[PDB]
Amino acid sequence: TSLANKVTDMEKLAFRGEAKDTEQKMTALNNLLVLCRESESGATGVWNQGALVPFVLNLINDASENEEVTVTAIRILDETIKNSVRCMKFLAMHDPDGPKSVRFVCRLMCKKSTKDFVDATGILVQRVFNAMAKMDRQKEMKPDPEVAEANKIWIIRVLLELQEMLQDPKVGAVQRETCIDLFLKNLMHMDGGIPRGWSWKFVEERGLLALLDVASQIPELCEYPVSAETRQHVAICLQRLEEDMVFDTKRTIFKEKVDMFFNALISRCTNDDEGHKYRIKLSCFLITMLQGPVDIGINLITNDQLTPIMLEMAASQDHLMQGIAAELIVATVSKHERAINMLKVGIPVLRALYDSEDPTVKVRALVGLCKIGVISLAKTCKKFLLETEKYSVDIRRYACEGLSYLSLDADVKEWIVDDSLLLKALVLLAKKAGALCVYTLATIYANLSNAFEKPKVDEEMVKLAQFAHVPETHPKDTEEYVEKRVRALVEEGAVPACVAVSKTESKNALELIARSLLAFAEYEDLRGRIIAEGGTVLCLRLTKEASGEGKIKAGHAIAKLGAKADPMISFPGQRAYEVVKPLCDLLHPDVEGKANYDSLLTLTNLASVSDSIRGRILKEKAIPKIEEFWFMTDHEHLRAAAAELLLNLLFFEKFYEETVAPGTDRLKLWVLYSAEVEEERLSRASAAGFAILTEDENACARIMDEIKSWPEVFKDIAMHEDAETQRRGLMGIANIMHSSNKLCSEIVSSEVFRVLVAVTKLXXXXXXXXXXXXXX
Repeated sequence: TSLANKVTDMEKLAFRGEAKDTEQKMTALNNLLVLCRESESGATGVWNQGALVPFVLNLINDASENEEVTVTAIRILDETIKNSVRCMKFLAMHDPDGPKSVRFVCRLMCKKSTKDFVDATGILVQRVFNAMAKMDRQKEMKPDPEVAEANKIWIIRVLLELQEMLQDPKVGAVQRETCIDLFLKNLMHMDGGIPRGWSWKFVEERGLLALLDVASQIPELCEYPVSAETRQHVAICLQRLEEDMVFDTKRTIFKEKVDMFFNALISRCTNDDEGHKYRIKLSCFLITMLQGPVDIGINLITNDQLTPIMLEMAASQDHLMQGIAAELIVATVSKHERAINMLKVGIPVLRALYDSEDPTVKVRALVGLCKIGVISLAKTCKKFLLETEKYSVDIRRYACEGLSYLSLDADVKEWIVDDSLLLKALVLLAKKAGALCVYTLATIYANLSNAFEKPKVDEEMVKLAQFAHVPETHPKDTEEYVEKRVRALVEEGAVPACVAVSKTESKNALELIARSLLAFAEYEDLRGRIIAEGGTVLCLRLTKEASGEGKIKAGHAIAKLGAKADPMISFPGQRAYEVVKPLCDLLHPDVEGKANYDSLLTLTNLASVSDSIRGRILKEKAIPKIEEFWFMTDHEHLRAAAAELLLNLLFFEKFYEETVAPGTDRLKLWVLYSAEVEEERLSRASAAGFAILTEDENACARIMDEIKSWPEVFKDIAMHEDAETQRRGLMGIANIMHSSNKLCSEIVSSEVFRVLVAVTKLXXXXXXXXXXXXXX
């Protein structure tokens, strides 16, 4: 009950009214947040047989309450409901009836409208999917199809609630975006979500049609709160659904639903004033197509009825319809040349739309010209981006899109870096617009470190063509120029712009960020600074929630950050514990990036702090991964780092005894690696670990009987070239004869006895041998 008394103290100071100051209540909250996050017993005591949730719910219903206080209560509650027992008890505890308690939890995001509150409520619904299917996107934990169908009736209640909230006009835009992010993360089994057939039921049901209505929206024309940030949340989850319809029976069915939606819209494309807005919703739809499931929409681009309606709304006198046509046709330009089958005619059209002076039309007319790139267009975007107070963030998003399309040229990149106040504009963009511009800003960082071509898989064949005068390499992609670009970007703060746009799910763009971060951590002087701005929080979240292709680079960037770092400053606690899972999955010897040595140096720094660090590594089946690098003969950086890792990992009690255990043949290599003693890197480890292993008597007996031809090894480490390897080894031999006298009896009768007595007459092993002599 000392637990039960220490939750009573923090209980009165949070809920039962013991506070004459806000920050001391914040102190009790931050104490409980640490307290529940440290043990499961914290989540037991704070639960208090369910006494927690009503205190919190009467806290949320304050209009006078600070933001960070309430969000702190949620940061406790979602940690509380990580138990599957407690969360399922929580789910229906808000109504004797089932589905109204379901809707009461789903409408918890509509209490307030700050971005932080809505992102933490989406963590609350996330932990529910983690309670039902027993799945985890954070720990790559697959669901159990046993327990999914065991409580299917709860799930259908939830899906109805969500597809109710998607067309519920009483719900604001930032919350509706967060619902869509829950469909992206937790639904798809291709993304490790709800299993097969579930998404087939959703398509067979009317929820897909709700999403198609949502893609046909804008903040300017809506029936319900939509922001411009919403569409990029829609288009990804639509492409992820296309990634989840694995059978061509179902892709047949998917094309069959969406054509009914489309042809109903074109049945409603009339010239009437009612009929204009269906043309505008078609324009909002097709751009949402091209941003995501590019594949289906081009099959609808070949429909030839489209482009005269594009001309009608361009000749219309409403400027909203013309600005939306500009951003339509600029999304039409693809990497498929049959888009030009529609696009070959509209080339001068936007060339005319720049001539109009409406700026909302103008910046959308500026992009695309940026796509087909000529340095004067960069001079023009220069004009829009530097103007901050006058222009809105909705306009200044499009200039970033135009400049990312301009950043394909190598020579314009240098003109970009020569500006500093541009970057001042970039940080004041990302920290004011938040996560609004992620595809494009990451597209720029990829172009700056040349991270698109960072898959240099084709350069191996290009130099095979050079094995046979004609081509043109370009000098602005030389390693020194990129070192200039990158040191300029780190000097003017790319990292806080990265974490402010990190609140999305865009694996296209989150790939582009990981690729840029990997080139950023190439140099050691700035990576401590990158860590100083929270880059570790960023990279770990990246390797948890990016594209699977980007996770290799994400963990590799994590590996470069912590190579020779002090891990206590660079990784506090919970941040350190989750480090093990990503990089142990990167150790594939058949891959062999220059990541493996970075991996092992990181882990060896990690293994020196605490037992909970090094214990969680063995659970990850790291040991068979480390042994194969430790079996290698050719490499030098790898095997000694695996040895120094395995040097530090013998502090763990159980691993110390797994090596002494009779099933393994590892103690052979701990001494034979002191014998092939051409180098000092591996010999120093295999003699220090030997000095640790031989303090145990049963470990000494397994040396002699299990090693044929052993005194040859000991005479080699006695008549020894290096001095440090030899002196560590001799104390690990000194404790042998201290242990058992029958083994020491097999030492005087052996060959090595004469060189042992030879060395004592010359440093530290001298009195070790003298101690050995006392046995007789």
